[PDB]
Amino acid sequence: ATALTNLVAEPFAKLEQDFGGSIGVYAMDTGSGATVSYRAEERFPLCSSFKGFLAAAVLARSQQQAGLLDTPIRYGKNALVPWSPISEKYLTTGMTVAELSAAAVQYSDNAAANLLLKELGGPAGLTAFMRSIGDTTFRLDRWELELNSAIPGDARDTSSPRAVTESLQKLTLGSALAAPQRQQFVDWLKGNTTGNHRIRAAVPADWAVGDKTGTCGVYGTANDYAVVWPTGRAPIVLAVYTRAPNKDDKHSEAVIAAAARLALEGLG
Ligand SMILES: [Cl-]
Repeated sequence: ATALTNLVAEPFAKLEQDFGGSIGVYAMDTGSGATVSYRAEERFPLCSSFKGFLAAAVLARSQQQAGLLDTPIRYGKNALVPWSPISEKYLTTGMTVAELSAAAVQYSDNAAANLLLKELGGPAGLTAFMRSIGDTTFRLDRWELELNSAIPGDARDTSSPRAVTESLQKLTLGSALAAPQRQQFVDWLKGNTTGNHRIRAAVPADWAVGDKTGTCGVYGTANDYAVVWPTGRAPIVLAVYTRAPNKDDKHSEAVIAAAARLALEGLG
C-alpha cells in the first residue's frame, strides 16, 4: 500500500493557516526514493533562489570555455543595484566569474547575478540551460531587481518546488555536470551565509547542508532549497517556497524551517 498523502499533508495545511498564505514543499530521499509533496507542482516566485541554478549554468559553460571561471569581469556603476554587497566592494577592480558566482550563491549578490546572466545570454539563457537538463517548469524572464515583483497570478520568474528539487538533484548528485563542476557547485551551496534560519535550522548541526535562499520582500514570498547529507546515509534534496495574497503579508523564516522539519521527518 502507498502513503496516505492526506496524513503527510495535514501539518503543512495547519502551518498555512497561521501563516496566511501558501506553502509549497517537495523532498526526495535519494537512498530509499521516498518523497514528501505539498503543493509541489504549484508555481512560486524564484526571487534570489534562481542564483544557485545560475551558478550551475556558469559551471556548465566553463566545461566548454577553459579558464572562464578565473576570467575577470570588470564593470561600471551600471552593473550595480541594491543588495550587491560583494560586487559593490570590488567596483574599482572587478571580480572573476568564480568570485561572482560564489557571491551570487553565498551572499545573494544581485549585481553579480546580473553580470553572470549577461554571460549566459540573459534570463532566457539560464532558462535554456534548465531546459537542457529536462526542467520544463523553471522560467526566468527578467533581471534583478524586477524579477522579485512576485505579483499574484504572474508566472514569470517562477518554478515549482518539485522542479527545483529535481533540478537540484541532477546538478549536485547526478552527473548532469562534470565531476569537478558538480563538486564546485556543492561547495558554493555549502558555504551559503544567508540560510541559517531556513532549512539549516531544521537540520542537525553536524550534517552538511548546501542551500540557496530567496526573499522577494513582498507577497509573503520567500524560499529555500537544499541538499542535506545525513552522516552515513543517502542525501536528501528538498525545496520550500512560500507566497501570500497581500502585498503586505510578511514572509516568515520560521515557517520555512518548520515546513522543512515536517518534510524531513516525513520521509520514509
Ligand atoms: Cl556602466
